[PDB]
Amino acid sequence: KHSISDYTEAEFLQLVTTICDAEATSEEELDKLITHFEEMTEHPSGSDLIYWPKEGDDDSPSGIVNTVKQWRAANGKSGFKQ
Repeated sequence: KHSISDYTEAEFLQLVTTICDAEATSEEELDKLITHFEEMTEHPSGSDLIYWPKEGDDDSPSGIVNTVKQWRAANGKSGFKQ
């Protein structure tokens, strides 16, 4: 559970799908999925990507996983397992 490279896309999407469902996490659980998410993604927007998106950014789970997938490949950092 160490870097995004230990995620499959399908897996990391489930992570992002849980994050974006209030109802699905207690707050102490959320705190830690959100910290995780930032750490995996090493995106400089951290949780902004999820809660404070630029207008016309696709802020659905798959859309957050997309912009992540893309930023990372664009920056020659590693991608998912598979």
